[PDB]
Amino acid sequence: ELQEKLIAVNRVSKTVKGGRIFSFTALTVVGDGNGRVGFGYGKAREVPAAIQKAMEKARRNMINVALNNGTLQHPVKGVHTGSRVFMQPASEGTGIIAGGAMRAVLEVAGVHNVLAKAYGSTNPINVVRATIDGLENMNSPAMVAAKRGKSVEEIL
Amino acid sequence: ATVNQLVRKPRARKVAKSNVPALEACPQKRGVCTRVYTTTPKKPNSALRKVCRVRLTNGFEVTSYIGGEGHNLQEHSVILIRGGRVKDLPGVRYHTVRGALDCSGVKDRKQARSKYGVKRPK
Amino acid sequence: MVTIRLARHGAKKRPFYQVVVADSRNARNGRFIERVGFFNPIASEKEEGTRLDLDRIAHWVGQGATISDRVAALIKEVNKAA
Amino acid sequence: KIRTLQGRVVSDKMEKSIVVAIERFVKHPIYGKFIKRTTKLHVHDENNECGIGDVVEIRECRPLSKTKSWTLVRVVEKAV
Amino acid sequence: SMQDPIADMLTRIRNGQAANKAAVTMPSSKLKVAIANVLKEEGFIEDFKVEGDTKPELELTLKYFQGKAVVESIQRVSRPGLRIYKRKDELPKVMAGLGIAVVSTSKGVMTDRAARQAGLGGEIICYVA
Amino acid sequence: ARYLGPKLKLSRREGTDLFLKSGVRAIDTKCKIEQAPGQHGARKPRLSDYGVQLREKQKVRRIYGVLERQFRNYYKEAARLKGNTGENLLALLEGRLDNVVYRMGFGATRAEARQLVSHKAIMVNGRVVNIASYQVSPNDVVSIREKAKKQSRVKAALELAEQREKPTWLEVDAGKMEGTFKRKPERSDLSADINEHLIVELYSK
RNA sequence: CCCGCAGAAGAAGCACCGGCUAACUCCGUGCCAGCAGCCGCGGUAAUACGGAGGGUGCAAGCGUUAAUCGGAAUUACUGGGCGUAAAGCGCACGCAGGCGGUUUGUUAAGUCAGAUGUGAAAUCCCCGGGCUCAACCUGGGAACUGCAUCUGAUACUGGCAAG
RNA sequence: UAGCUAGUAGGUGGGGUAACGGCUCACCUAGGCGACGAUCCCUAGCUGGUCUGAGAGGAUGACCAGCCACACUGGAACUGA
Ligand SMILES: [Mg+2]
Ligand SMILES: [Mg+2]
Ligand SMILES: [Mg+2]
Ligand SMILES: [Mg+2]
Ligand SMILES: [Mg+2]
Ligand SMILES: [Mg+2]
Ligand SMILES: [Mg+2]
Ligand SMILES: [Mg+2]
Ligand SMILES: [Mg+2]
Ligand SMILES: [Mg+2]
Ligand SMILES: [Mg+2]
Ligand SMILES: [Mg+2]
Ligand SMILES: [Mg+2]
Ligand SMILES: [Mg+2]
Ligand SMILES: [Mg+2]
Ligand SMILES: [Mg+2]
Ligand SMILES: [Mg+2]
Ligand SMILES: [Mg+2]
Ligand SMILES: [Mg+2]
Ligand SMILES: [Mg+2]
Ligand SMILES: [Mg+2]
Ligand SMILES: [Mg+2]
Ligand SMILES: [Mg+2]
Ligand SMILES: [Mg+2]
Ligand SMILES: [Mg+2]
Ligand SMILES: [Mg+2]
Ligand SMILES: [Mg+2]
Ligand SMILES: [Mg+2]
Ligand SMILES: [Mg+2]
Ligand SMILES: [Mg+2]
Ligand SMILES: [Mg+2]
Ligand SMILES: [Mg+2]
Repeated sequence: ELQEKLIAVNRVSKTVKGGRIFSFTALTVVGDGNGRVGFGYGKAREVPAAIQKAMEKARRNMINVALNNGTLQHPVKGVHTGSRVFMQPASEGTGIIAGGAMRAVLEVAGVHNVLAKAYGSTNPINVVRATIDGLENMNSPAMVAAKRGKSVEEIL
Repeated sequence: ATVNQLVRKPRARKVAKSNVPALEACPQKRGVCTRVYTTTPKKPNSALRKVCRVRLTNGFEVTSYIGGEGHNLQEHSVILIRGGRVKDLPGVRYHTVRGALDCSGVKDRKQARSKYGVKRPK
Repeated sequence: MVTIRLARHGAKKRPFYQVVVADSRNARNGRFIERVGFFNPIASEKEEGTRLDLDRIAHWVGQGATISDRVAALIKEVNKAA
Repeated sequence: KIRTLQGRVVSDKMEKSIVVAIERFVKHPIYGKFIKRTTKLHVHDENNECGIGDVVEIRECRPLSKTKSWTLVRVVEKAV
Repeated sequence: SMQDPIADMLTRIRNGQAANKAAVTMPSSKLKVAIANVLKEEGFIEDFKVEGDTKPELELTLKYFQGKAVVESIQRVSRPGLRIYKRKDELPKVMAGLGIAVVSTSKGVMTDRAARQAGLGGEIICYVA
Repeated sequence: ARYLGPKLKLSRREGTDLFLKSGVRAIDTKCKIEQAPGQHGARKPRLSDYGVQLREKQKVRRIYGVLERQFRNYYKEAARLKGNTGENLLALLEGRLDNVVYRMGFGATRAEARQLVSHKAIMVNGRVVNIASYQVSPNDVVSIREKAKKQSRVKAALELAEQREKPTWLEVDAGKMEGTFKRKPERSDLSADINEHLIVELYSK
């Protein structure tokens, strides 16, 4: 029912004639726990405002994910520029074995049993982007059946 | 990278040298204070840091920090040294152990006594 | 020669003997040809405690293997019980 | 049926004796590539029947010299 | 030099799918034809057609479903620089069993599932997802 | 090997009532249960992920009275055992003999129950068991021995237990002062406030 | 191991509390004295030094030092890279080596399948059993991914013969 | 560290061993090993295992068990299955 959680809040600076201008960026992630997950990156002069902006962004532009019984559909890799991510379905009771950002994104998405690792850069925004991309691309057996022109029973 | 290349010449493990080689993979070692002096810290710090250049039982001539406020050390003072650098004395890689052979425990300490060789007050 | 004897195993004050075929020269718990049973002298009631593979023992004896006195006693006990 | 190995005759100079490479096409422990490995063997051959480059079948036997514990059983592909 | 024709074929298929080409043509071989046949059976391509006598050309008709390519990924596995052979217990499951793995067995080129059913391993040619 | 300090102090730190007092008198009357212990209690800093996990683990440990090495062993055993790890851990903790004695009601607190067990008041299957960590098994009768059967503390404890919520996984006879541990409780059977998942994550960092 | 006796009686410390990292205040000092795993702290309002109060974590132990693996995809077989971050020989020729278009036959070396033999016991793991519990001991299994031999399959790779 | 080796490599015949064998000796042949690392240098007892790691690996070889070598240092044989 739209569970949301803020991964990282980071202070960034701009320089002007006067001096430095600080502002805050908030990376949040929302999801319905049934497949839908979406991340948002808001910027404002103060943290709460930034978070609100991020939340609105995340709530819009969500994406559907094919989940098989609260777990992944197959082992999937994902990249986004520096962040290359691996995530593998695991037996019921394994829990989310996943990094920071990754854990958040998976949890809001609704995966209950995963084995993840973040290779490459572990920059939260890029890592979240990578995970969402991987989750999105991951197809289900009904999808493969549709593509190949067979029944799901012939493929298994 | 090419499998042939690897077969020809395999991958070298990165041999990491130790940062405390006078210990020689010993947890502590005994030595005699050749010389006891104070020295200036690095560029974000000001102090007169107490240090002793010590000849170890195994031949090495190292430099060792002397932690705690005040010490009863001088030349020909048998001490135990341990691992640990003073980040801000350049080239000092070893601490003296307060509360060992010639080295006394710190006077009037009530906290971290185990670290400074001080017995429990009444 | 080859002999059939107890090898002491377990804990202090709680011995458990493994019945082993072994060249007599070898140390008690050392090199052995075949392990042909066990014996548990502190075994409680409602526990087996002894078990000798009698066929193997017979085979080794036929081959010409001597038997420890304790092992002989164990064999006798097994025969009576069975 | 007896255990026997085939190999190309790397040399045949020492009298009554030949050297027989027994190349085996093993897989590399780590990298998984298949590497050609070689096994030189001093083989006894009475009558000096073997030539160089000759394929030859050999069996193991009681040691006949310091280095020579194999005997030839039959020559094959003995062309020049 | 051309050193891997199967690899070339796989690459051609991948590039055709990328570029939305209807068909992809290449010099025909018996191994290539067998691989193609397996692909058709599993439904990753629409059709294949060998044409010519002296130097025959294989023409594969590629498969699309919703504007996008059916063969999502297609990688060579065994290759001349590094051959890969697996035993029946070691046969890989591509994309957790959704994709197929073309395996060259003693009883002809077949998918991994078929090979497993038969009970024999072989040269793992490629994964297809 | 035991915590010998203030108990309401522990409860205040956790937030909940850990049942470290008999429950005759309300915890709100015995202490400022809402405010955390010490000079800086009137402040709730925002707790990290690690912090929340640690707090939950501490809560559970305090509830049962298990020190860390033993608790860790319990977790490992649970992980090894088949099924859900947190659930297994909870089951093992429940299985402990002091805990069962407390549940039956032969002690107002677990501290009291532990004292009785140590002092040899409790027989498991007609055999005096002395170890508080003793895992009780299903179908195990656990009884007060007669010398401790005259204890006024035991009878008072029984009365308090009667007030408390009775466990489904035990069957206890107040006159005989004997209870049969019929089965190890299920997670739906144990309390919902415990978030075993946090503990599992913490010991699987 | 059991029974009895007396009486809370004989029995709690160690580290830490700026971030990483659970836990904050006051006083003292004033770039000094000192701290420090990293980043850093102290130049007169120090949650970072030293004492105190309060708290956090372990507990008959607790810290420090040394050492190994992990994290470290930071030697990358699994599993990296080389325009500008470290990295394309200044350019070629060419022996060894590595790789080899396409068809048929043959072989069966690689490869694959089945069996047989072995892979000591202990150890690891699974279900049990015995010490009041645990550690510990222990019964039976599983495993020991290997190696060898024999019998097959022949798609692919290798050899041989013709194209 | 790129060349090393004259009992060196092989043969015939004697001797020797409980036993095959340059083990040894006489003669004959001129071989043999080596870039799939000979030779030379440094370090090291080996294994079941142990620690770590998801695994592949990495490190390691106290305790327990199998094998080996040594017994103040350097040689030698005798007795004996
Ligand atoms: Mg170096
Ligand atoms: Mg400074
Ligand atoms: Mg203890
Ligand atoms: Mg904190
Ligand atoms: Mg300190
Ligand atoms: Mg002042
Ligand atoms: Mg002040
Ligand atoms: Mg600090
Ligand atoms: Mg302080
Ligand atoms: Mg690594
Ligand atoms: Mg790199
Ligand atoms: Mg450059
Ligand atoms: Mg160039
Ligand atoms: Mg070819
Ligand atoms: Mg070739
Ligand atoms: Mg074969
Ligand atoms: Mg074994
Ligand atoms: Mg038991
Ligand atoms: Mg062939
Ligand atoms: Mg062929
Ligand atoms: Mg002779
Ligand atoms: Mg003779
Ligand atoms: Mg040595
Ligand atoms: Mg040695
Ligand atoms: Mg790893
Ligand atoms: Mg020793
Ligand atoms: Mg000797
Ligand atoms: Mg001697
Ligand atoms: Mg001596
Ligand atoms: Mg001598
Ligand atoms: Mg004799
Ligand atoms: Mg003699």
